[PDB]
Amino acid sequence: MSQFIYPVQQQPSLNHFTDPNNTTVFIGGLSSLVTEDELRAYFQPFGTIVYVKIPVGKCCGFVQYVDRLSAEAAIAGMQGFPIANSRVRLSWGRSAKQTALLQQAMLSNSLQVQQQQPGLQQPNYGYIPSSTCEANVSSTMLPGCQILNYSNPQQVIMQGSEAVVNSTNAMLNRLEQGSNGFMFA
Amino acid sequence: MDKYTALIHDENFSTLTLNVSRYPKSLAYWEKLLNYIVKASAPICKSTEPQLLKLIRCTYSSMLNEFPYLENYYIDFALLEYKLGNVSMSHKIFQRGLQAFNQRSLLLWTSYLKFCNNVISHQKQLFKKYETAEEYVGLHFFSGEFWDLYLEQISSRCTSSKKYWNVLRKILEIPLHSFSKFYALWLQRIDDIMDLKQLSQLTSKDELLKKLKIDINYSGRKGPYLQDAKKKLKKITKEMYMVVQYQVLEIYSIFESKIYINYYTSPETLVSSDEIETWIKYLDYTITLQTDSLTHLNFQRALLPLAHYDLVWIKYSKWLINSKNDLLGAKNVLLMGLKFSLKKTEIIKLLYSVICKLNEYVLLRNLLEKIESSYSDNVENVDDFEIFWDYLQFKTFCQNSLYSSRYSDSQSNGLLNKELFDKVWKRLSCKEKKSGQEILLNNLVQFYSKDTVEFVEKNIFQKIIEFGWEYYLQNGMFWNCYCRLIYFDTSRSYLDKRQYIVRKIWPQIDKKFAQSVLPSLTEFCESYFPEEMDTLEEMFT
Amino acid sequence: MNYNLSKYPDDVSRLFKPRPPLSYKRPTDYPYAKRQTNPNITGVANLLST
RNA sequence: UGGUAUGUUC
RNA sequence: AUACUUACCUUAAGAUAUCAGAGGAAAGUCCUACUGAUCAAACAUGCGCUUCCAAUAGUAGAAGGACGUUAAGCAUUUAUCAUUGAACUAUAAUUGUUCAUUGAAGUCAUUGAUGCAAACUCCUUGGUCACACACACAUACGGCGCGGAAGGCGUG
Repeated sequence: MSQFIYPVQQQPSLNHFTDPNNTTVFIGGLSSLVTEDELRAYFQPFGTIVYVKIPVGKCCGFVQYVDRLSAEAAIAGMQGFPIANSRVRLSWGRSAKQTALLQQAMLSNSLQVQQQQPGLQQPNYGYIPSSTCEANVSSTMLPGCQILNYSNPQQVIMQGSEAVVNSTNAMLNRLEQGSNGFMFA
Repeated sequence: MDKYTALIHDENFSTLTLNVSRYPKSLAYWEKLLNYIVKASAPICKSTEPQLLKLIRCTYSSMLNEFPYLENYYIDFALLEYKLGNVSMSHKIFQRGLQAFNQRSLLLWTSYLKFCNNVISHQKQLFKKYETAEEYVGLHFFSGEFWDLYLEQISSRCTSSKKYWNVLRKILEIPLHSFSKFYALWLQRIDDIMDLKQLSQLTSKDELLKKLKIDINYSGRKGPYLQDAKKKLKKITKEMYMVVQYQVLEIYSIFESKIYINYYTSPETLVSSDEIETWIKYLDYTITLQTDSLTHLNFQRALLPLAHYDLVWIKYSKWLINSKNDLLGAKNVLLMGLKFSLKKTEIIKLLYSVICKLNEYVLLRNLLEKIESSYSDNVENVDDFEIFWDYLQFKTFCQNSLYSSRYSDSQSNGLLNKELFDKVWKRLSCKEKKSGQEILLNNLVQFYSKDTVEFVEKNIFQKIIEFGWEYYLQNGMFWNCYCRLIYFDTSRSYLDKRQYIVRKIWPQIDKKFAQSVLPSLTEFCESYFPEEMDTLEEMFT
Repeated sequence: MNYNLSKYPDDVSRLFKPRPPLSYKRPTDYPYAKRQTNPNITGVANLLST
């Protein structure tokens, strides 16, 4: 036979660490004084967030981004940052239903098998990953512009030129209003 | 008539030329126009019409000004100029094409060296071109074909054969896609060693004696001593292979399996989101590894599918700013990114701030003059507000620094300068056609001094009152900004400002507008005047 | 050597791979237009007297 | 009385 | 392989050592397992012929390379032509000097080229033979061990 052959390798068995599609972030070490909106305000600018939830009393939370890129920017950006006087340990975690399935498999100790988080269905042309929109469009769809984006919660909206106004506009709102106390987050 | 005039009186040449001239950036028009010109020369020879050849050279060179990253057409214009006979112009076309890519391109270096081989005929200089090519493009993941070119030139030309070992030992450490082939060449080329002195080809004498315990000057029976030596060097190669195989299989499995498009297409092509994500992650990996030749090569290698986006022009600029500590480098990256990218607003913002850090304010004045000149001295009327607002902030910085202040306590008059205030009023006067009205009011509010508050109150608040513009009067943010202008005056006392807001301002707004104004105005009132919150509620019900 | 103008197959024509191209050296003789034997061959009649 | 070459048939 | 089909060809002549002598088919020709002399080739074979054939008692050396490194070594020297405008020096049509414009060609090089010189590293090649570790020589030097390489000369 020939001296050059293609390499072959074993699969690494699919937990939440070895899933390439996993976009949810386990934040651990939460301070129990921090709400879901206050944590959303921390993890918002890294991407668009499918959902943010905090288990009652369990001193940990989850943030589920839309992209893998956004989530890795989150884990690199906010690692050991003190959210309300307690340093925060970030890692990959699973969802809510997947966690319920792992706990019911942990009681019966039967299998503990995970399944893979869904992917977008490549190729997508409009989407530039890790890019956020806050709120009559005639788009020419030329490439530098961002034709498509995810609506904040959930829907698919086309970004425009006008949105760089709206974010700035909303920004001045939470500099003023949140200063007086009407949103702590 | 000749073949040129038969070409120039063709009906098609008019439409093809004219479509290119209408739509310069669309490139299917340029390719149809160029293919038609070249095909209407049935045989390109040294006697074909010199007017027609001059027309061909003008067409390709203008296309390579419009689209400077098309590698295949730099090669094709060089080969056409070769066929016509002058190898000097083909040299200059290859070097022009290498210059468009900052020397960092594998296809142009590969083709320029396969060309150069035939026509240099000076050996030191031919090899110095391979040593120049290797520092720019030699660490490319697909750069195996370059190293094949360099090794076949060495193995034909050199008589000594030490240069082959010295090149191949370097190639053994690069994590190339085709890394094994050069391991197989080293293994065969070790296996054919026929005595002890040849082992000084591999490394030095002292390293063999000290590290591997081989004596080349061993006099004795030399057969089994040589077999032992070859077994030891085959082991040390096995460990080096094992390292490089880990590198290459990691890079392939995460990143290079995922990228499908490696070449520039046209300013109108889109890239899938998957490839944008893996290019961003693959650049992050490269920046971690800290090989600067390879980081520059990978940014240049990444600009090919997505030159026209701007996320990598920004990213490459940021890497030069904070990881290499180089601001003139980052200015040159962003400045070149103006040429390519279609969006340009985030690049101009970041480039203004890079220049301001580099203390080069005259260049900032020239870029502000070119942006006001690009909109015909009429940036106030631009549809996209981000251009006007970034322009206006940095123009205000230059203007406060250029003209001394007119108001007390050295309070630099930002938007209250007759050059800038006229632009701001001219954009405020369009009322709904333009986009950024509340941001502009909300920054005009921020002056907080008696002389400044009086000017801002009289010129934009009283005047939009007396003109009766319904857009501003029904809008809650107008009244909120006006109350917030007066309330944060450091001059006026508390009873004075509460007296002014409740007694003078709040009657002026119409009662038809209450359903539009009361959400915002309440939000002022509860924030600062809880006591007067009855009065407001009584005034509008 | 991408192509073959010869009758042989490709493997046979790779065997006839030439040496590298010749280097250039400046000439030490006369350029082809300046070559001539002797002109100004002087006359034979001067001998005949003396 | 020949040679080399070509292609078909078996 | 056969066979068949076509297509392309089917030719410069002459000679085989020289000179002299005897014979055969007055001038010449031809020939003589005829005879002298010269020449040339092969093969044997010799010359007190001439030159050359590497430490191991040591880590060398000789011959020839490098299309090898130091090396951007050290020292010199090179990088277009025409047209038009502008300032400019001036004995001057504006000769000199600088800036831009149109056209024409244009090996790459300037880390080059050329001059000089040195160190270092490495390749190929050889009887790395035998007996010796020795007081020689004016006719200056036993050329009086076996081979090998190359020529010079002589004989058969």
